[PDB]
Amino acid sequence: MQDAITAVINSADVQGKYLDGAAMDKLKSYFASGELRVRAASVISANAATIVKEAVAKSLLYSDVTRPGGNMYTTRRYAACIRDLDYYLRYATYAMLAGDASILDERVLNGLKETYNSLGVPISSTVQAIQAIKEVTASLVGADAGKEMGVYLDYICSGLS
Amino acid sequence: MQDAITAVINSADVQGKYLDGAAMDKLKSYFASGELRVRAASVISANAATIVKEAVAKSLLYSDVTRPGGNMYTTRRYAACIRDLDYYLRYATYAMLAGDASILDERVLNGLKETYNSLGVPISSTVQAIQAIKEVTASLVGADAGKEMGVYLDYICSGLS
Amino acid sequence: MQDAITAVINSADVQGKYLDGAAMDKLKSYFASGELRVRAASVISANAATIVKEAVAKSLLYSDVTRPGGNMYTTRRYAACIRDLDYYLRYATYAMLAGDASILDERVLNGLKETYNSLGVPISSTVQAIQAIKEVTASLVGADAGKEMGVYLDYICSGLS
Amino acid sequence: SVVSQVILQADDQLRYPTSGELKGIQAFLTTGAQRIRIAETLAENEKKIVDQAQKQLFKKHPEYRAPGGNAYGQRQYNQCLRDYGWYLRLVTYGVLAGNKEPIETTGLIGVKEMYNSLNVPVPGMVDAVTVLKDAALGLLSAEDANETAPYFDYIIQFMS
Amino acid sequence: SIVTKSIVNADAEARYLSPGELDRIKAFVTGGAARLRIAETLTGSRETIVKQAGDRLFQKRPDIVSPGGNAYGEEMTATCLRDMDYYLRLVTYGVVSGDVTPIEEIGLVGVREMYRSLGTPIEAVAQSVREMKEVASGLMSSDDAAEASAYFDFVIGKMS
Amino acid sequence: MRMFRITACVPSQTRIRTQRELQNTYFTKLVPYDNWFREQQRIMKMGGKIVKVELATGRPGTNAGLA
Amino acid sequence: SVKASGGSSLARPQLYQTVPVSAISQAEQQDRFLEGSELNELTAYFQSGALRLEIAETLTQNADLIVSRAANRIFTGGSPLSYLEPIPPGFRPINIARYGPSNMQKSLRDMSWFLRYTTYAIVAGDPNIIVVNTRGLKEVIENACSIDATIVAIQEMRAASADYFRNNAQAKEIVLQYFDILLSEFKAPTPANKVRQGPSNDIQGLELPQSYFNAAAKRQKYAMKPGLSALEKNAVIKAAYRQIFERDITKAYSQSISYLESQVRNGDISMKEFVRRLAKSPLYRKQFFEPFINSRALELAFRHILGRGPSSREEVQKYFSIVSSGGLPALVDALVDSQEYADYFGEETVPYLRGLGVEAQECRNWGMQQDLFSYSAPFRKVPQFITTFAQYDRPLPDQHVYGSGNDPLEIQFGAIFPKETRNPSKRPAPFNKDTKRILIHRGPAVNNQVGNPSAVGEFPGSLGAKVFRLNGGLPGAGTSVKFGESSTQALIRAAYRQVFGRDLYEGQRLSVAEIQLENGDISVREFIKRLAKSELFLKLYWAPHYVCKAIEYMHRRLLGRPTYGRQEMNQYFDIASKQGFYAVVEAMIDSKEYSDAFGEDTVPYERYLTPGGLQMRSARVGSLREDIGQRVDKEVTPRFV
Amino acid sequence: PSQVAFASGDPIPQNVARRTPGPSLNRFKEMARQVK
Ligand SMILES: *[C@@H](C)[C@H]1/C(=C/c2[nH]c(/C=C3N=C(/C=C4\NC(=O)C(CC)=C4C)C(C)=C\3CCC(=O)O)c(CCC(=O)O)c2C)NC(=O)[C@@H]1C
Ligand SMILES: *[C@@H](C)[C@H]1/C(=C/c2[nH]c(/C=C3N=C(/C=C4\NC(=O)C(CC)=C4C)C(C)=C\3CCC(=O)O)c(CCC(=O)O)c2C)NC(=O)[C@@H]1C
Ligand SMILES: *[C@H](C)[C@H]1/C(=C/c2[nH]c(/C=C3N=C(/C=C4\NC(=O)C(CC)=C4C)C(C)=C\3CCC(=O)O)c(CCC(=O)O)c2C)NC(=O)[C@@H]1C
Ligand SMILES: *[C@H](C)[C@H]1/C(=C/c2[nH]c(/C=C3N=C(/C=C4\NC(=O)C(CC)=C4C)C(C)=C\3CCC(=O)O)c(CCC(=O)O)c2C)NC(=O)[C@@H]1C
Ligand SMILES: *[C@H](C)[C@H]1/C(=C/c2[nH]c(/C=C3N=C(/C=C4\NC(=O)C(CC)=C4C)C(C)=C\3CCC(=O)O)c(CCC(=O)O)c2C)NC(=O)[C@@H]1C
Ligand SMILES: *[C@H](C)[C@H]1/C(=C/c2[nH]c(/C=C3N=C(/C=C4\NC(=O)C(CC)=C4C)C(C)=C\3CCC(=O)O)c(CCC(=O)O)c2C)NC(=O)[C@@H]1C
Ligand SMILES: *[C@H](C)[C@H]1/C(=C/c2[nH]c(/C=C3N=C(/C=C4\NC(=O)C(CC)=C4C)C(C)=C\3CCC(=O)O)c(CCC(=O)O)c2C)NC(=O)[C@@H]1C
Ligand SMILES: *[C@H](C)[C@H]1/C(=C/c2[nH]c(/C=C3N=C(/C=C4\NC(=O)C(CC)=C4C)C(C)=C\3CCC(=O)O)c(CCC(=O)O)c2C)NC(=O)[C@@H]1C
Ligand SMILES: *[C@H](C)[C@H]1/C(=C/c2[nH]c(/C=C3N=C(/C=C4\NC(=O)C(CC)=C4C)C(C)=C\3CCC(=O)O)c(CCC(=O)O)c2C)NC(=O)[C@@H]1C
Ligand SMILES: *[C@H](C)[C@H]1/C(=C/c2[nH]c(/C=C3N=C(/C=C4\NC(=O)C(CC)=C4C)C(C)=C\3CCC(=O)O)c(CCC(=O)O)c2C)NC(=O)[C@@H]1C
Repeated sequence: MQDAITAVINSADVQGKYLDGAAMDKLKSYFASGELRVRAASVISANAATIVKEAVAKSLLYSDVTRPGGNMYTTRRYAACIRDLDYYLRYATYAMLAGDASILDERVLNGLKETYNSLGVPISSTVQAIQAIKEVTASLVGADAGKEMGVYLDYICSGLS
Repeated sequence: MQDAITAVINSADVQGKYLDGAAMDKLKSYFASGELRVRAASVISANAATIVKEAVAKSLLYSDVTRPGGNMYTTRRYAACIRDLDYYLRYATYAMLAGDASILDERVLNGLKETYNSLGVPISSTVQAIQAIKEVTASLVGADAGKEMGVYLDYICSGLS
Repeated sequence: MQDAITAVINSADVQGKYLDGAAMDKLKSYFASGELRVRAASVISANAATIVKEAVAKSLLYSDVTRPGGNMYTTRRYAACIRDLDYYLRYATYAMLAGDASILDERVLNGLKETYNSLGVPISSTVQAIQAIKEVTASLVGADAGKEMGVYLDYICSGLS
Repeated sequence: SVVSQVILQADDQLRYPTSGELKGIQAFLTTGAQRIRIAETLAENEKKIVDQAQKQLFKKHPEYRAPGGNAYGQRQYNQCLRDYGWYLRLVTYGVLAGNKEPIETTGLIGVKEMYNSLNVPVPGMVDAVTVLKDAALGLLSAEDANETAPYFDYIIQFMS
Repeated sequence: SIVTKSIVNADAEARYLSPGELDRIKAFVTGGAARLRIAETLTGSRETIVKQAGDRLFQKRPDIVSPGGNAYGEEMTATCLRDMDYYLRLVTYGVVSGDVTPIEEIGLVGVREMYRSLGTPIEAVAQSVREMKEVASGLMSSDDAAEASAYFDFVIGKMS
Repeated sequence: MRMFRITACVPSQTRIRTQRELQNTYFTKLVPYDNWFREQQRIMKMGGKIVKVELATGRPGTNAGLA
Repeated sequence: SVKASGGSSLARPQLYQTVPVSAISQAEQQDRFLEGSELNELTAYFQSGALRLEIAETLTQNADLIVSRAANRIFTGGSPLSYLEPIPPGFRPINIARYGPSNMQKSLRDMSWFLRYTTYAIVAGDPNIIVVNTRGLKEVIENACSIDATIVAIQEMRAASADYFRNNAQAKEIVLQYFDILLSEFKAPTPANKVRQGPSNDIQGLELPQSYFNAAAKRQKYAMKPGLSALEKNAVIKAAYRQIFERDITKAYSQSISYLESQVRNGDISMKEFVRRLAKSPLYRKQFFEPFINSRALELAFRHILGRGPSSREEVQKYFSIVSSGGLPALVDALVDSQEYADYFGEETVPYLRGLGVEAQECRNWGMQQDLFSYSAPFRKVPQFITTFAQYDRPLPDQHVYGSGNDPLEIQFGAIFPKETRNPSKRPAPFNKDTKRILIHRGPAVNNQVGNPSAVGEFPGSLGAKVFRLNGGLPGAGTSVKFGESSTQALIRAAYRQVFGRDLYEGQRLSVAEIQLENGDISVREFIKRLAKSELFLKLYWAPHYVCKAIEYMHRRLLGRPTYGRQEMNQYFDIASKQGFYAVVEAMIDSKEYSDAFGEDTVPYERYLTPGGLQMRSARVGSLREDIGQRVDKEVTPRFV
Repeated sequence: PSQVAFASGDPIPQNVARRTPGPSLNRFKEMARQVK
């Protein structure tokens, strides 16, 4: 991946110059927000499975998606969808702790959209499940870290769409 | 791959014909210039690293390519680029010895252009570096072998572009 | 592997001495016998199938070895045995060309007994078949070249005992 | 930075980072003020640091500027000064990041390959980095010098 | 050819041709004249070689030209002589190339399943090549005959 | 057995330090469904860029008759 | 100390390349006879050999003068030749007095060494030795040796050496080319080491100097590409079969999977996918999965797919879990999809055995990987990596000091040892001279002589073996029906069963010894000594065995116990070296412990067992006691009854 | 034809010199130079 700190360092390096105060303010801001990010990551880690179950119940269960004819029908495909959501939550947590969306563009949105198109996995339903994940984690973590995690979940959502 | 002699063998085979005069004389011509090929390949091998050094010196260095923002900036990029040039010189030597450019197409120019485009390696400056290699080797091995090697170096360049 | 030149050079070098008279004597003997050894190797390569056929006919066929309960009985075991005979011929040729039995030590006699004792291949029958191969090759290449190949075939045979 | 290292280690095992990794992240994210001031102090003093380092090196290796030497000629000399400055910039990058990754990805991997192709001796480069280390640490407080020395040591260790 | 094989092995080890390989190819290029002379001798009298070898084959294997035989009749005998001419042409290709690469690529790779699908006894084809080798050896000098016999015997071995 | 046809570029990240020979890194291939998740994760963890993926073998939304 | 050994076999890295080795290895790595290419190289090299030896002769004869010219051009202010063991701008002559005697010696030695290795390279027909030992010498000697000075010395040596070859452009060109290679390689900067990073946290990272790689035999690498000729694709597929199946089973047995080969040569599947599907195939299943327990199968699979053996305890643990869960497909998928596989072989390259010379090697799996890479690996069934890795982490095993093969079966009769080559099972462990093997007494545990040294000779009663003693009087010490005939004969036959394991066939008994014992002329000890020294004992138990196997079996029969360690073993083995079989028997039966345990009237008997022997006897279903190694629940009638 | 004999030919014994005290005995060598 590619952190916010390393993002500032990379912009400086590509310019070939030292890190000016204008770019050093971004570094200071990221340094300040360490405690919130680490706490949010710990909270999410302690409750990942519960988050996924709650989001699935909110967004997917008792719908045509999970009835016969829906991609979430059958046991194996249900488990595959749950695994996808687990990976999404973990990678969103990674990007939140990093302060950058590069890991999402690198290890999530890399051939995933076209894989889903090939398999006919409904993009809208997946985005809905990610929105439910966002709501559950925000309700579990807080407003500030909730929004700053919803940014990265939204990055994933807009990449899939 | 195929050599210049396998080339004429194949040309005759497609017609089911024995080797006639127009094929025998081409085999004679290849066997007449083979000694120069052996000598030129020996010289190039004896000075491959220096050839690549001199080619890079008068083509890429002290340019925006090696400046920050240029695709040769950073030690890893520079090392990779010179390694690519080493490979190009060696493969052009192979084709020179064989008298044919089939090896270039089958073991150099297959996914190379796609790989560079995915990576962002500048094709134009790659071509310029290879042209500098052509100049250096021509000055090192003599006009005849120099031209007969620049043929294959240009083949690589045209394949990349 | 090591050839005769490597053996002589290492003997000279471990003592820090230039190539002396005895070393030069052995090296020039190697170089003088080289052309006829190459010719013998070419002849053997051109007749490997016939050599193995005749050796098998002389030594193995129409015996307890090829009948039910014999180690060569089934078709798979027969094919494996003639393949092993081809191995022995090829590596004897390697040893002859190299002018040293090191290839036989590191590529053949390493775990030859492991393999054959584990599979229960009859050692005496193998030695008889290799002696037949030596006799057939001698009849085909000549008495002196036959002796040159026979030293190495006997080396494998004694390794089997 | 250490955050990226933690995330890489966690993803390689397909798990959330453990408690210890997050605690290390917290400690690093707290020492940021010292890292930032070290980076700034080294930044504005690039010229003096490079001047001391280069005079020391070319006192150590007069051959480099001597005829037939790699640095002989104003162009080559200026490129060497450019290299001093660039590696000092890399050191500041590493100090800010909290690890050697910005240094290593930019100016250590393939560095021998590059300088061999330019006939700049790698031992010349390690001596250069040593003198640059001495000069730069001379311009820092004791604690800041202790903090920023291991980055110079890492460049030195990689160089040879 | 020899050049192709040497280059392929060099590629397999990702290295320039060694001085020994440059020497083997030097010898190959020098012997090009003799091998071309042999190829010219073979191609000049291809018709006589084919005719005599086919007649000798029919003498030695009467069943092939009998009812229930693959070559039975005028047309099938004509195609059998055509195959003999094909293989002599491939032998000339091998002679000029100094290697059996053309012969393997054109005539021998998957030859057993080719003739098995036609109901042709492969041993008889090997015998026909043997007769062609005999006639060709009778048609030129012994020193040239050995070099031609190497490739003839390669064809025979890949058919026996 | 469903198969994905995938086109991807996966440059080596260790070539300079290992000095191992250059290899073609841009490839199109068929990967079985059962390994495509691991393969995709591996490629993206390499720094690779997946260019195109299609369902070469199989049909979308099939419940029975996979192998 | 270390608690286990993976074995140690002779390692022969290539020091440098020569033309015959190059050609013969080129043919041999492809499993074929030398063809026109390699044979032609050999012919040309052999033809040039006479000239090459002429060059070497002239240079060795005049090496003194060439080195002297170099030393005179390079040094100033004295005579460099007082003790023998184009111009760079910075060159300046070096002062002998200032430069120092040690460094002057190294200068002269290096010049002579350069000329010597140049002659070596001339004879070998390859400059590889020069490149190997000269690329990076500069940086090795910059700080104590002038590079300009060395360059000028080499140029002077080159000129002087070529001066002897006005013959024609045959000798001169070769000398000049080899000296030019030497010059350009001495001028070369040191290349970076090849780094083999650990694929995970349980495997260490390593690096190898590039000179080591340059010397070693180069591994031929096969890569499937769409544009290759058909013959090249055939060679690549054959290489894939040789790698995965350890030999060309298509050539040997016509075994092949045709559709997989068509797919891979078309580019439908990559070489990686081809490897995955081939290793899952019933051919591979039958050859390298069905014959083996999973523990050995995974080691073979690591050989076939990654070109290396397991690297650590954690790795074998992880992959044995994988094969336990999902069997062969799971194992193959995990190996092929590993980051390590893609790091080395990618999508196109056929996997290759890495091993010594190709990259930096680890000490921890050295011997095991040596064994694994042998073509005899399929015939080792006992796992070698899990066993050795586990034994690293644990104390020394219960095992003979010289290895597991030196432990015979603890059966009634027969000297049965594992054969080193038959189903290889060797388990070397480092027992130093002072270890003592823990033995299990056949009798009351507290009578073990370790804890109770005065218990020696205490008969074990019902807990141990039957003991035969000549306690009763001997007959005739006339009348018939003298009862002292049955006991003495029972003791004689017991002694035969003790020394030989079982009774002899008719005509084999030492009748003279028997009558001489029955007449009170000798003691029981003397009679068993005669039995042990008998030619029959020699033929049966001494002659057919490794010396130390014979000694160990002897010790078990005569002292009723295995040897404790290296002290007893070494003394008997040394006697075997010096005196021979009869003296070894004498030493065993005249030893103090024999006297203590057995007097002049007691037939020896089994007094101790190894843990392995006792487990063999007492761990079978019909002999295993109910209370051993399990919870014994007391059964009580239910309270409601 | 008989020239082919190298391994089957008459062996050519090579000179291998008996090893002698190396420089690690230098001090004792000096002592040996001062013991007469
Ligand atoms: C008529 C059937 C064809 C024919 C046969 C033929 N075979 C041989 C010799 C051998 N045949 C075998 C075959 C097998 N042994 C096995 O164990 C198995 C599987 C059970 C098979 C199929 C073997 C091993 C031999 C070697 C002889 C031996 O027993 O040691 C011959 C003799 C060939 C010769 O020249 O010696 C013959 C004649 N031949 C034809 O032409 C018919 C089409
Ligand atoms: C005829 C020679 C005798 C005979 C042979 C026989 N061998 C096997 C099986 C194998 N032989 C080998 C040997 C080698 N493989 C190598 O790579 C080399 C080094 C150059 C050697 C020497 C091996 C490894 C095997 C098994 C695996 C393989 O196929 O490669 C068999 C089959 C045994 C079986 O029971 O399956 C046989 C029959 N048998 C005789 O009776 C002849 C005297
Ligand atoms: C009854 C024996 C036990 C039980 C059942 C139970 N299940 C759910 C909810 C779901 N069950 C499934 C399972 C399947 N759907 C399929 O298509 C198939 C494949 C043929 C299976 C096996 C699913 C997907 C759901 C989610 C809802 C949905 O299908 O839309 C519930 C309610 C869940 C909840 O808590 O809201 C229950 C009660 N519960 C028990 O305690 C019994 C042991
Ligand atoms: C769940 C919210 C939705 C859903 C999911 C679903 N996905 C698949 C199959 C796959 N999903 C992936 C995705 C990824 N691979 C990665 O490496 C990552 C990056 C972190 C992701 C997100 C892949 C590659 C596959 C195919 C390979 C495999 O499944 O192992 C399925 C099953 C499809 C099928 O036909 O079996 C399902 C059900 N489906 C829905 O309807 C939800 C909206
Ligand atoms: C100075 C301490 C030493 C020295 C230096 C020297 N360097 C060059 C030329 C180049 N140096 C670089 C370096 C880098 N590129 C990168 O990406 C990185 C990481 C950020 C580094 C450090 C490059 C690319 C060049 C060539 C590019 C160009 O020409 O612009 C020279 C000149 C060499 C010449 O002219 O051939 C010199 C002299 N020399 C010494 O003696 C010191 C040890
Ligand atoms: C040098 C003149 C220019 C340059 C080069 C450059 N290339 C890369 C990366 C790669 N180049 C290759 C090369 C090949 N692939 C093939 O199949 C063959 C055919 C024989 C060749 C020559 C590959 C495979 C890579 C990827 C890395 C790997 O080794 O696997 C880079 C690095 C790009 C990056 O982002 O790291 C560079 C710098 N760049 C220039 O600007 C020069 C004009
Ligand atoms: C025969 C009627 C015609 C013909 C055939 C022909 N095909 C090829 C090459 C290939 N054929 C295939 C097809 C398959 N491979 C498979 O595994 C399967 C799936 C079960 C199929 C259907 C493939 C993949 C190839 C390419 C790789 C390979 O050669 O195996 C050739 C050779 C082409 C060449 O240029 O070498 C030929 C001759 N050709 C005709 O003219 C007939 C009309
Ligand atoms: C259970 C009744 C007893 C017991 C078992 C136990 N086993 C292990 C570890 C291993 N067991 C195996 C077994 C096999 N390998 C094979 O190939 C097969 C043939 C199908 C078998 C059964 C192996 C290989 C291991 C090692 C696994 C690893 O690498 O970790 C343990 C754990 C040992 C350890 O140190 O982790 C245990 C506990 N133990 C008892 O006490 C029971 C009597
Ligand atoms: C007879 C039905 C079969 C047979 C037998 C046979 N056995 C041997 C050799 C030995 N037998 C033993 C057996 C034992 N030792 C013990 O301690 C026990 C329990 C008391 C037993 C059963 C041993 C150890 C040997 C080897 C030592 C010795 O023979 O004294 C042979 C001779 C083998 C040889 O040449 O060494 C034979 C022939 N053979 C058959 O074919 C029958 C099916
Ligand atoms: C006691 C805490 C536990 C226990 C012990 C127990 N041990 C045995 C038997 C033996 N103990 C040993 C041990 C050693 N011998 C040595 O030389 C050394 C090295 C100094 C040691 C540690 C041996 C070898 C034996 C076998 C008999 C012999 O002494 O020669 C027993 C008896 C087992 C039986 O079935 O008779 C017991 C009970 N048992 C427990 O439950 C305790 C936890």
